[PDB]
Amino acid sequence: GIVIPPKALFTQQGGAYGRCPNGTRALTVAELRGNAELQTYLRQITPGWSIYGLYDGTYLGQAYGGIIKDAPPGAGFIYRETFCITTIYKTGQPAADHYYSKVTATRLLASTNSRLCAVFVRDGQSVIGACASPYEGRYRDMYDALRRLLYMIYMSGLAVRVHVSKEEQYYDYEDATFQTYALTGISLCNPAASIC
Amino acid sequence: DPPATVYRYDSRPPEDVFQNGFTAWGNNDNVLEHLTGRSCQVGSSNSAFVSTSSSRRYTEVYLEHRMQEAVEAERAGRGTGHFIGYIYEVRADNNFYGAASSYFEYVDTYGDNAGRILAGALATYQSEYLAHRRIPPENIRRVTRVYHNGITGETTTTEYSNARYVSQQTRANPNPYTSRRSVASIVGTLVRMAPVVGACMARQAESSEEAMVLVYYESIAYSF
Amino acid sequence: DVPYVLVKTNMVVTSVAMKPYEVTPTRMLVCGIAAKLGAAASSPDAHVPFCFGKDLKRPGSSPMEVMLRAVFMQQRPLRMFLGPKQLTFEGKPALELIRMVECSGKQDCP
Amino acid sequence: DVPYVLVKTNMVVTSVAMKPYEVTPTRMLVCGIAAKLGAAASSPDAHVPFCFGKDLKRPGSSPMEVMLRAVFMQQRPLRMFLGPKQLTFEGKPALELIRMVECSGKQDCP
Amino acid sequence: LPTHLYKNFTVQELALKLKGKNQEFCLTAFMSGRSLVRACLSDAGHEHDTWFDTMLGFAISAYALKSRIALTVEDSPYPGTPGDLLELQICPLNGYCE
Amino acid sequence: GIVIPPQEQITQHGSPYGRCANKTRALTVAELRGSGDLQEYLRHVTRGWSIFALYDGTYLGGEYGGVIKDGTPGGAFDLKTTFCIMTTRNTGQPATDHYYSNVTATRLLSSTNSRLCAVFVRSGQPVIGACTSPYDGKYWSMYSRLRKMLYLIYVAGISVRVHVSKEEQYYDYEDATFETYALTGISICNPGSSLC
Ligand SMILES: CC(=O)N[C@H]1[C@H]([C@H](O)[C@H](O)CO)O[C@@](OC[C@H]2O[C@@H](O)[C@H](O)[C@@H](O)[C@H]2O)(C(=O)O)C[C@@H]1O
Ligand SMILES: CC(=O)N[C@H]1[C@H]([C@H](O)[C@H](O)CO)O[C@@](OC[C@H]2O[C@@H](O)[C@H](O)[C@@H](O)[C@H]2O)(C(=O)O)C[C@@H]1O
Repeated sequence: GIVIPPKALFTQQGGAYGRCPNGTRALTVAELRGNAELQTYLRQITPGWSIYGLYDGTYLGQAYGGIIKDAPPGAGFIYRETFCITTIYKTGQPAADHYYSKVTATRLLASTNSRLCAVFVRDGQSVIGACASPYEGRYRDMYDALRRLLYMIYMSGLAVRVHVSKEEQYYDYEDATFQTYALTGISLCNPAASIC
Repeated sequence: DPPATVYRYDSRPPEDVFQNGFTAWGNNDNVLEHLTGRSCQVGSSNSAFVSTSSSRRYTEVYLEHRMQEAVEAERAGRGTGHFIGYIYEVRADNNFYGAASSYFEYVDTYGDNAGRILAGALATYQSEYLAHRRIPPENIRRVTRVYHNGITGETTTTEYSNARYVSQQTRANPNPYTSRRSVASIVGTLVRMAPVVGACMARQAESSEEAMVLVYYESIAYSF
Repeated sequence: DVPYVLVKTNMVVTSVAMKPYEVTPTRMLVCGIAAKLGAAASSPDAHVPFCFGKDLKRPGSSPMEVMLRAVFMQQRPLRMFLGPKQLTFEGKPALELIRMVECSGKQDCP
Repeated sequence: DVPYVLVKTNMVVTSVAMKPYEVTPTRMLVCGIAAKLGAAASSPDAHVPFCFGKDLKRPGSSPMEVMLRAVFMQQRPLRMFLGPKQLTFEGKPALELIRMVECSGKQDCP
Repeated sequence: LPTHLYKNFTVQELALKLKGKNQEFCLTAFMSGRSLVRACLSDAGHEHDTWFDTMLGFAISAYALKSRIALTVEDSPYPGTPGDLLELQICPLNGYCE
Repeated sequence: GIVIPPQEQITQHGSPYGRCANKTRALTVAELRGSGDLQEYLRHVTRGWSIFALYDGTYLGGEYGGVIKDGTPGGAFDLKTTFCIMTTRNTGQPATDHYYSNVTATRLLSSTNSRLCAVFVRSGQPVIGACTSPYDGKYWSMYSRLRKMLYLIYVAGISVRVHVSKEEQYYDYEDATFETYALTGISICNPGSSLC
């Protein structure tokens, strides 16, 4: 089951023609379809007969009954109004070391002036998503160091324990079956040293 | 559990393969040298190993990319734009030893300074299995032909099967192949670029039917 | 330019280039040529020019810059969100790349 | 901390890592594990952790990173000057590195 | 500034040195039949210009990757003197630049 | 052959726990032994029944005479004071392009807050050593670029022609059978190429 962008992240200023402004990303339907409140927020903000672009489908103004009509990627971009969401959630959870071991890095994703990210996977099952940006983030200064290693573990088939803080939840990935948080540190697995 | 079946991408066709199998370039049965490309290096090829991979997926992507290379060639005006690849299904008996185990073992027998890190990182990423000496027709139980017309975007799959294929229940040998310490001065792990592929595996696939750019994995494992 | 955001898919970055941002001196352009995997050399998506700006004031390497470099050497399929804006790599125009995600598989990348 | 500087020889770094400096956000560690050749797994020298500081204000790579990288990638053995401080990495104490030098032969790495 | 383009060439020589206060790097791009293309890049004076570093790295990776490249060198004011490099492109790994 | 740190390289007060301060290093036996100026400086200032730590041994001064007892690396770090030599000598010579062709970079050295050096060989025998540092040096600028090339030739095992400035002399290496100066240029050259 996928992870659902909390209402709050709804950009009041929608992207124009599928160009979600920087740091924001096109809301998918699987997501809007899942976020009850957002839907509900919509019924009351959507003026009569307006059509809205999404990554997947289109959302028709309540005059049309207000609908999440499916559609192909970036099809709804033909329309001005595009549903975007900011990728950063200030969780409120306390800053602390959480880590998962024996994972690998995969699925590099990169916005424009936002985080570089990756999906750490253990034995096929995706485990967690981590991100690192030199522009925003409680750790924006650790980017340059981390990015360099993120990269090495990426070309090499190297397994690692990854430390992550949950004080920031990242939604750059559309329709995920895993959570994304801020990358705090990587550590090549070393069994003998008792790391993995 | 050890694998039972491995794959091997090759540019040689079934009438050839089904009847003669594959045979290693040479007698150097040194794990590290092969694992690091040294024994498959252009004009230094002598590994007593036939590369295979327990991951079809792996093979599929190499081919999937080799094919694209064609298109991009014709695009520049080098190629005819067509491609023909083969992916052979092989019965991995106890004469196929894992590259992983074998590497990690040669290391915990000679010393961490005796083996280069990436070269083992690489052996894991290829799920390479070392068919020691030769891999006979009897084990090749199938093949998948891949024709592509990059001009018209047509990909054609077709599976022929070996008659000579002998069926028996086997699995790759669990005990790693053990080599003596290398003597060679290895510089780094030679590996073919985009996508990364083992100089043996990537190089044994080519035959007579230009020079392959082999690069040192380490020279770029860390960005410049 | 184009009026809206294209979203290619199963694109592999096939070539990279670094060029000066003819208009602005604090920046330069990282340009590339993505191309839908498999597609016939004839297809429209068999040769897609793109570029993105890199600010020459901040040190280091923008995330896109690191991914572009990682997915290039590894030739991994993406989901480029291209346009709407366009720059001019190779004299001919080229669309600005504004986001890119690796393809997980047929599900997100058809 | 530890009493005095330890000087280990014939070490090869087998892991490598990064984490933050629990004291400040203006610095961060760059831990790693080193092993001494010959040393049996019972020996404590077959698993010697360490770390160094990296200033997050001076962008770029320290000479010690640049070396670490090179000697790691290459499995070069080394003379390491660790102590007297201990730093925490992977929830355990690890000897701060202050200087290291690649091993030339037994003549300097006994 | 008669600029030129040289495609499907390889980097045969790579070198970083000093030139007065400023430093510069140069490359010999070469094509078998054809001659040598020597192009250099120096400190832009203006400091912040990540350019030199960036362009330098890029060139190193080209050198490193052993790939063909496409260079757009401006023109050398006096014979013998390498031209000033203004554009660098790494040709599809294993293939050629179209 | 050992290069002997000139007398003045020495710190006024030796250092504790074997932790020779930043930018300085443990003095050696074979180095103190060869230094007359030094042995004299020492005895002419060593009181009591005092013994000192040397990287590879001990120095019994004062009432003990001025004896240089052999030892083990770091062994004498047991003591109260280790004699430290400074590594940076401002040679005060001319900025002339001394170059050494056909060399290969080896034996990397790094230390906290100091320089990164390499012993450039040829036929196994050394030739020169050079370093780069971002903190101290005339060519602090050049470090960023130099590290890059240095790294390549190193792992690659690339043969090169190195360029140094003798304006700075370095005592970073223990028992230097060769000199050590400021790195100024590295060239992946073609024999006789005008690029070297
Ligand atoms: C945030 C957190 O729970 N971190 C755990 C982590 C996760 O539970 C794990 O990623 C889930 O897969 O587990 C850690 O231990 C490793 C692993 O060891 C197995 O034997 C065990 O069955 C797993 O539950 C898990 O503990 C990890 O780093 O992955 C520890 C960490 O605290
Ligand atoms: C400072 C200086 O003297 N640099 C010389 C250099 C060094 O002496 C050399 O690197 C160490 O031996 O020699 C240079 O010439 C190399 C050249 O020397 C001949 O004598 C020899 O017959 C040749 O084979 C060849 O090695 C050099 O750059 O290496 C000249 C340089 O100015």
